[PDB]
Amino acid sequence: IKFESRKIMVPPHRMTPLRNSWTKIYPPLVEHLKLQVRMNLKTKSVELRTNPKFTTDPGALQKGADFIKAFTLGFDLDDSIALLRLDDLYIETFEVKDVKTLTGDHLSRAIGRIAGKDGKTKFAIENATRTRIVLADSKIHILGGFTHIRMARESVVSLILGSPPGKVYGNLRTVASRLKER
Amino acid sequence: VVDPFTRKEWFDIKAPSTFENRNVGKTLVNKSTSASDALKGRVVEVCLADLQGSEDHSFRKIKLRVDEVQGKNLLTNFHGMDFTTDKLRSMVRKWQTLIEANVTVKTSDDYVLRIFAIAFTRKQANQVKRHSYAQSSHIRAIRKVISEILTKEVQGSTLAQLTSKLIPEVINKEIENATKDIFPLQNIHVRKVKLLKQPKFDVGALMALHG
Amino acid sequence: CDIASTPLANIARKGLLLTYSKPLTGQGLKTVNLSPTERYCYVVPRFGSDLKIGWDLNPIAVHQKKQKGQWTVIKFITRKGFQTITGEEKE
Amino acid sequence: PEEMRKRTTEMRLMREL
Amino acid sequence: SQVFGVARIYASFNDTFVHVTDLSGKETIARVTGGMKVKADRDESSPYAAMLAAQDVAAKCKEVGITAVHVKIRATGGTRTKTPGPGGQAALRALARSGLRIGRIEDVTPVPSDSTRKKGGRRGRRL
RNA sequence: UGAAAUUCUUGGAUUUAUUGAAGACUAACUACUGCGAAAGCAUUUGCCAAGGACGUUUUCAUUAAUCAAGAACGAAAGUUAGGGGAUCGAAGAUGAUCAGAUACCGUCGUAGUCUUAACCAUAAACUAUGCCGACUAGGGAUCGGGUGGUGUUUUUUUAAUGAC
Ligand SMILES: [Mg+2]
Ligand SMILES: [Mg+2]
Ligand SMILES: [Mg+2]
Ligand SMILES: [Mg+2]
Ligand SMILES: [Mg+2]
Repeated sequence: IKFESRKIMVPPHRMTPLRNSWTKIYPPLVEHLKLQVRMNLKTKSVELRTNPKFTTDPGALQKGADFIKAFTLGFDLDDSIALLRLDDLYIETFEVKDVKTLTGDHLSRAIGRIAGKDGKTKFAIENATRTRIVLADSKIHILGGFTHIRMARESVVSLILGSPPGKVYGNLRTVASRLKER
Repeated sequence: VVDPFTRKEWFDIKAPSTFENRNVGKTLVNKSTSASDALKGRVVEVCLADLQGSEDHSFRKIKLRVDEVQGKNLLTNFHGMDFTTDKLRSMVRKWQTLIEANVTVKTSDDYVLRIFAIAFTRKQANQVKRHSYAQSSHIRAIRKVISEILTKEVQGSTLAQLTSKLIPEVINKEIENATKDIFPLQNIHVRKVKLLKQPKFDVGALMALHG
Repeated sequence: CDIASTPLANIARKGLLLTYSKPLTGQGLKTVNLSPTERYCYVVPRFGSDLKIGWDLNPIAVHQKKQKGQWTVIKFITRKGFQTITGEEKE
Repeated sequence: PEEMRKRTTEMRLMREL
Repeated sequence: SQVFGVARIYASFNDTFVHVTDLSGKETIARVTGGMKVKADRDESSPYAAMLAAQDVAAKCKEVGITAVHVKIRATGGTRTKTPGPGGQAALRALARSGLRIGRIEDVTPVPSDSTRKKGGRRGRRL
């Protein structure tokens, strides 16, 4: 366990939530991972370094870095804490534009279609696929297990391409049933 | 039937004296049957933080080309500059105007190069408007001032002197001071430096540069 | 004995049975924003603790404060008080 | 005084809101 | 006493590349891909492929003499996605666990200022 | 790929790096905010002419509104004759034809996509909403101009401008 460092730049729009949640962020990093934590106000970036004397798990530093990065992308804190707890969680990212070139009102409606009324359509996908989805404007991030995220990506892509929410919701129930079977 | 690394040999790179830390690691090459031909023209990109030993330069990278070889020491020269992608994505934000200038100019050593500078408008202390867009006239005036400053700095200096100016970011201070009255600005930086053409090689200029 | 919706929410407020939905929107129901950390709005209280049976109660006017970045209900408000508040903001 | 800065902040919050 | 390398990770949709070369980048130390570490093509993009790939390259690097690597993750980029996928992340985690020192992590995905038309067409792609 | 198979590949594919060539397009900043009669319009700099609004104790004095006939332009696609031919790609060919959330997937790709000189004049060419004129509520945000303040910052000599 050698002396190493990591830096993750928090965007302006997320740091106040970092201020909002940081009381619950440094404890797990410092006690469990034995990680020495700091963030530079001047650069507005979190600085993580491995302390050779106390830190023991070689993957601790990278685990913490992804944990903040999970928080940075917009995921809620407890959703990100799962990353620290587990080892097989990854984040999938892509734009709507790769799926389809949508602009103006077409783009806005596509984002609305994914979220659904009161976020129900997004709440549909998250539970069935056992993942979390962040709809950051035209930017989509999915957190979960590798196999899990791929089902989630498919349903989201189907909505972007124009599949109405109802047929997507029906398919979610089908795959949701198969998840319980296995 | 042959493990290639049996026939490889290690070489140690050295940096310009303009940088504080001359040691920038090592590379390797097939042994001469020559090695020098493979070494010449090789480029290595390294963050300014490593060479200057300060994290303040963490978002800046310098490309150095191997120009000479002596006794397992690879003598390099400045070849290019750039910022890290993360830093650039950080600077670009919503609700502000992005002003970018590019200038093609040659140094006193006949080093033709291209400088790209970037800057952003900022809101003042007592601002209550959400955004700080600048009128096209202000953008054009700022761009003219930046281009003139860059051309003056490059023409009236040598390439080594040019890098000596880049490291302390004096040019950014001069730009912001000049463009201050036109419109308040933030994140004024020399985004990129490209080396378009190279003069005839002079090993003397490289040795004197390397002491 | 029987209990009305609004009293039930008040009694459950100091317990762990009561959860608040996001502020409602529409005619009549509008989020009066006193300050960056203060607002008056209608919410739909949910009574009960997705494996148990909970249900939503009648909407109620509540005073919400942003404490530690989360909106916390300080007090309940009568319809007249909320209506007076809306006018007090307009004037 | 520095209280003026606070007035700028809250107005900013209102406008963006 | 600490000799540096560069760990180039190319995370595509259907496979992951772990490519370690000298600082210049010209001479490759060890290249391993998810295809060589897995029996079926479907699991080449699987993270399990990546961790096997990462461990092997790390083992080779220790033998050569490389002890630290600068990570330059990238995706297919161009007209396609600009963010590395889970395969790249899993390989990066393995490199840290492998014991090689990770100097600096940077994204160098090819990002076009303005690009040509994508393969999908007007109706889209990736059903 | 749901798995394969046409495909490339020990003559070194994929990947790495130093370059060079060709043709498109102007990301992020980007916002129903701005301009234009509409269709439309986004890298830097120069030239040519054009335009709204604002300010005017300047100028002519009904010169105006609407508009059959008639005229200019008119997205995308399309035709004639040259040029160019990178990406994408109707048509065509070809691999596979097993499995229903992933059930239409892959490779090669003619015409086209670009441009020059003319044709064609159609779109959900949408605010599914003719044009001009008057009047009939409060409220704060924005774009351009103008007026005012003994308001902040700046000019780090003042200041005057610029930005608030
Ligand atoms: Mg504009
Ligand atoms: Mg032709
Ligand atoms: Mg005509
Ligand atoms: Mg239209
Ligand atoms: Mg009218």
